[PDB]
Formats: sequence, structure tokens, C-alpha cells
Amino acid sequence: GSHMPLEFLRNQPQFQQMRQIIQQNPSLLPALLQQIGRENPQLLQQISQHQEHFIQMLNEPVQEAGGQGGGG
Repeated sequence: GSHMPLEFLRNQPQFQQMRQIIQQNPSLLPALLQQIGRENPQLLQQISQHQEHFIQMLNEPVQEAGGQGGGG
């Protein structure tokens, strides 16, 4: 979508968890892109086509106080 690239990630059981790892070891961002390449190389090449926007969805916290219903 025009305000959400890679939208198929947004709720996934791995996307709930792999970002928590990178938020403690950003040195393993390469090692997570490589890990996606061992099980979904089709997702990997799609993330690679959007990498600057993937980092925005990747670097945020997996939960936030806005999850109660909205931003205000």
C-alpha cells in the first residue's frame, strides 16, 4: 500500500519476534536477512527491493501503547 510497503509482514509470527533480536543486536540484521533467504528467498528478494523501508518496519518496537485502539 501507498503508506505501507511489505504489508504481508505486518502481523506474522516471525515479525512479532525477529525484530526483538535486532533491537539488542543490530549486528544480526544481515544474519536475519540471510535467515529469511534460507526459508523464503522470495520474501528475501522482496525485502531487498524495499530495504530502506524494511528498516522502518524492522527497527520499531514490536508492541506500543497505540495498540489500545489508536494514536490519541
